[PDB]
Amino acid sequence: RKLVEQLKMEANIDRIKVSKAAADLMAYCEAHAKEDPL
Amino acid sequence: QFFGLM
Amino acid sequence: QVQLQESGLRLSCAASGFTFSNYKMNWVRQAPGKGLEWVSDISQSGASISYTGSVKGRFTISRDNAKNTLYLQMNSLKPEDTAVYYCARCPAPFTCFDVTSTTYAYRGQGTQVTV
Amino acid sequence: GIEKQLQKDKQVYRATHRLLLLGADNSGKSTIIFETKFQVDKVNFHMFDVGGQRDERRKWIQCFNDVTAIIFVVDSSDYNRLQEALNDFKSIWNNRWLRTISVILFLNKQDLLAEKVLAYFPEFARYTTPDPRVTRAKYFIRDEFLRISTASGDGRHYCYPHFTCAVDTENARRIFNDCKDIILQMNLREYNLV
Amino acid sequence: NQFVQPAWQIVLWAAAYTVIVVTSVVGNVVVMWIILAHKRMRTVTNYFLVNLAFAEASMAAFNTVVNFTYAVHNEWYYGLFYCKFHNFFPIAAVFASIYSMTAVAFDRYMAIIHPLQPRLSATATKVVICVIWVLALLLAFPQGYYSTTETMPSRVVCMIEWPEHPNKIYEKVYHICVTVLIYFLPLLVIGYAYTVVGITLWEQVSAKRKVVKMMIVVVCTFAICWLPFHIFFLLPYINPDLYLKKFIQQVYLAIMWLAMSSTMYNPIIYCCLNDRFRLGFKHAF
Amino acid sequence: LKNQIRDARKACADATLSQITNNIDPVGRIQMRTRRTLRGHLAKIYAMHWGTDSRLLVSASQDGKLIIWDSYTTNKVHAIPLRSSWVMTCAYAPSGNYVACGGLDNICSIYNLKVRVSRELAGHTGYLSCCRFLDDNQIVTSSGDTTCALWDIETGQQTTTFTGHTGDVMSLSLAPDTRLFVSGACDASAKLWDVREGMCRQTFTGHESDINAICFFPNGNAFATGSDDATCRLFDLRADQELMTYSHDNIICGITSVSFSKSGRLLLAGYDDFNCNVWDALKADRAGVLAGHDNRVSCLGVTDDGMAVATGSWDSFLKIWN
Repeated sequence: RKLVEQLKMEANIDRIKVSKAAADLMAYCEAHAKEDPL
Repeated sequence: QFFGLM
Repeated sequence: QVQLQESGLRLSCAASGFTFSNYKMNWVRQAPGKGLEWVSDISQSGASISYTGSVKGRFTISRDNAKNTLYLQMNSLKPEDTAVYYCARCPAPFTCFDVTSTTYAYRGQGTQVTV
Repeated sequence: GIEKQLQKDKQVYRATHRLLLLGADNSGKSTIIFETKFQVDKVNFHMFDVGGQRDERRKWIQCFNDVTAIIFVVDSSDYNRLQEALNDFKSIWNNRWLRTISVILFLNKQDLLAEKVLAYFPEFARYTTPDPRVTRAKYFIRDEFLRISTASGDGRHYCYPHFTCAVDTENARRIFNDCKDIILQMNLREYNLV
Repeated sequence: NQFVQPAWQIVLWAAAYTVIVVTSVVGNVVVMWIILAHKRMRTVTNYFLVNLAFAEASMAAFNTVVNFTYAVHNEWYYGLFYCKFHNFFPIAAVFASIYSMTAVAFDRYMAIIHPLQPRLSATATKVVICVIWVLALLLAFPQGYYSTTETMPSRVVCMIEWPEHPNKIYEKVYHICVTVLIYFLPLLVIGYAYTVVGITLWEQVSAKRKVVKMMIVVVCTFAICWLPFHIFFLLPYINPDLYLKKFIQQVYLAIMWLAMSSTMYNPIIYCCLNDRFRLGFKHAF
Repeated sequence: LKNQIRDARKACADATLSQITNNIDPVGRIQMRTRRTLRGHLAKIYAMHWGTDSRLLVSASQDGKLIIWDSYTTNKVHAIPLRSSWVMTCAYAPSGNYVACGGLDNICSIYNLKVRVSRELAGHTGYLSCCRFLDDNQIVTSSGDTTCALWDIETGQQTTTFTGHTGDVMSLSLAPDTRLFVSGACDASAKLWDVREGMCRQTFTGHESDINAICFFPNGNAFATGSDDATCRLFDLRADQELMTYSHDNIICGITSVSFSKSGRLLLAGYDDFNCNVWDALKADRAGVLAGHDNRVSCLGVTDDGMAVATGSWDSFLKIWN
C-alpha cells in the first residue's frame, strides 16, 4: 500500500525534454573550460 | 715464490 | 527495472530488463511452516547444473536465451512439493550468496504449487 | 615521533593472526559482533564472529579478504539442515574475493550424531567406506564436503576437515597446527622453493 | 722467467675460465633483472637474494678475471692502485657472498621451522645487509691496505707485504681468522639450519623432497668447493717448500676454478625449483 | 501504474544525449602521473575523502588506523587508532574541525580536530557504508539495513529516517545546494531525498546489479552511477531518463568508486580491473586508463578546485594523480 502510493506520487512529476537537459548539460560543460585543470 | 691472490 | 514473473506441470519464469546470458539463475521453494530452500541451479552455458538431493534425478531445469526465459520440468510428483516456487538470480555477473534469503531484490513473488 | 610509535604497533599487527568464524544457529560456534582471543604456543589468535548484520552477506564478507583462515562449523546430526551447509560451502569456495584464503572445516556434535544414528541423500546407498555404521556416516559427511572443496580451487587453498563434539577441549592445538601448515605452504610459495 | 706456461695449457684454462665467467655473470644479472624489474617479485623477502646475486656477480667478474689474467704468467698489468683495489674489494665481495648465503639460510630456517612468527621488516633487512657489507670490507681491509707492487727482473708482482716478524705471526693469524670466519662457522650454521629444515620437511610432497635434496646438494658442494681454497691459502704456514716450480701454479689455477664454480649454482637452483623463475629465464633470452 | 511512467518516459524520449553533443571537439587523451605515493598504512584501506581546503585528506584502513595526511609534503599530520578494526566509510568536515568514521561496529564515531573521540552514534542495525557532512551540526549516514539517517550531532538522535530502499545502501552524494541528496543501494535503484521534507522525491531504476558509488554533477542537475555489471549511466533529475551508458565490451569487472571533476567534463571512475578510468561525460568515450595500483581500487576522490585527484586500492597505498 505504501509502495503503490509512493509510485503514484512519483508518477505525477514534471519532465522537461531530454534535449533541453542535454543543452543545459552542454552549457554547463562549455561554461567551465577555463577552470578545468585537466 | 708464486704470489697467488684471493 | 528487473522483474521476474513465474507461471505454472511445467514452470516458466520470465526475465526482462537485464542481459540474460551473463547471470547464473536458481530455483528456490518456500514450503509453509519453514524457511526457503534451494532446488537447482543453472550456469550461463547450461553445463554446470546441480540439484538438491531430495529432488535429484527427477527435475529438468533448462534455459533458453532467445526466448529470454527459464524452464523447469516436473514428473512423478510428491505431496512434499506443495510450495511457493521462486526463480532467483545471484547479482554478480560472470560468476553467489543471497538467493536463499528472507528479503531479496532479484527474485519474483512466486507461484503456489499443490498436488 | 608519530612514525616511531607506529612501527612497534606494526609488530602488534604482525604477531597476531585473525580468524573468521561462520556456521549456523544450531552449530556450537560459541563453545569452540563477537570477538575472542586465545594464545597457543606463545602465538595469539584473534577470532571474529559477525552476527549483528542482516542475512545478506554478499557485501561485508569482502571485508574478510585478508584473514588467515575461515572456520566453517557444520551441524551434522540434523540431516535436514546439511543441504544449506553444502550450498554455503559451495558459495564460499566459489567466491571471487574468498578464493585465496582457506577454510578449516569443523563437524560439530559428533556424539549427538552417534546417538541419533544408533536409534535426503539418494547416493548414500551406493557408497562404501574408503560402530561400523558411524564410520560410514562420518566419512559420508566428510566426503560430501570434500568433493565440493576438491571440485575447484584446490591449488590456491585447501580444506581441513575435523571431527569434534561439544565436550571436546583440544581444538586450540588442532587449529594451531592447521594455521601452521597453511602459513608454511604460503611461505614455501613466497620463498621460491615450490 | 718461471711460470711461462706453454700455449695449449693457457688455451685450455682460458676456455674453461671464459665459460665459467660468461655463465656466472649472465645468470646473476638475469636474477637481478627478474627480481628488481618485474615489481611483483620485488619483496622484502628477496633483498637477501639481490645482495647474494650482486656479491656473486662481483666475485665472478672482478675476482676471477683479474686473478686469472694475473696467474697465467704471474705478471701484473694494472699498477699499484688497481693492486690495492683488487686486494680490497673482491675479497669483500667473496666474504659478503658467503655471509649473504648465511642470511638466506637463516631466513629459510626461521620461516620453515617457525611460520607463525612474523618475517623481518625492511629496516632490519637493510641493517643486516649493511652489517654484512661493512664486516666484509672490514675483514678485507688488511689485505688491501698492506698491498704492494714490487719490481723484479722481468717481473711485476702484486703481493701483500706485512711487517716482518721472526715467526711470521701476523699473516698466519690473519689467515687463520679468515679461515675460521669464512669456511668453518657459516658451514656449521648452514649445515645445522638445512639439517633441521630437511628433517622437518622430509603430489606436493615431491616438491618437499626436491627442496631437501637440493639443500643437501648446496651444503655438500659448498664444503667441496671451499675446502681446497682455504687449504692452499693456509698451506705456506705449514709446508712452505712447495713453491719451487709451476706445480703450485697449476694447483692455484685448479683451486680457483673449483672455488669459483660455486657462483653458478644459485641461478641453477632457482631455475630448477621455481616456475616463475623458469618463466623469467625463458622471457629474458 | 508504472506502465504509465514507462509510457511517459518513452514519450519524453526525443533524442539521444550523443545527438546533441555532435558540434564540439572531443577532449582527447588525458594522462596523469603519481606525484605523491603514501606508504604509511599497514593493512588494506577502504575509504577516503578530500577536504574543502584541498590540502589535507583522510584515509581509513582495516587495521584500525584513521590517518589524516598532508598532501603537499607527503606526511601524516594525525594518526588515530580506532576502537573497531572494521570500517568502511570516512568523511572530513568542510570546517576541517571534524572527521567521521563508521563500519561493521554499528557506530558512527565523530572525531574532533580541536585527538580523542567526540561522540558515538548508535541508531543503525546494519553496517555503515557512506556518511557525508551537511554542516558541522547535522550529518547524513547510510547503512546496509536499507536505512539512511539524518543525525544531529548536538543531540545524537535521528531527525529523519529515510526508508525507501529494498537492498543494502552503498553510497550517497550531497548536492551543492545542501538541500537534497541522492543515494544508491543494492537493488539496482538510486533515488533522491529531501533532508527537510524527510521523504523521497524521485526514483531511478536503470542498472542491472548493485549500485556501489554515486556522485552529483557540479551543477546539481545530473548524476552518474557505478555498478557491478561493468557499466556506468548518466541520469538527469528533471528528465528522469538515461542519458549515456559508459560501457565497454572488454570490461566485465565491478565499479567501486566514481567522482566528478570541477568542470564535470571528466568523470573519474574506479573499476575492478586494478585500474581506474576517465570518461568524457558527453561523448561517452574512453579517455585514458589510470593504472598504478597492484590491488583493486576501493576509494577515489577529486578536489573541489580540481588541482589533484587521490586514489586508493587495498594495497595500503594512496596515490595523487595530476
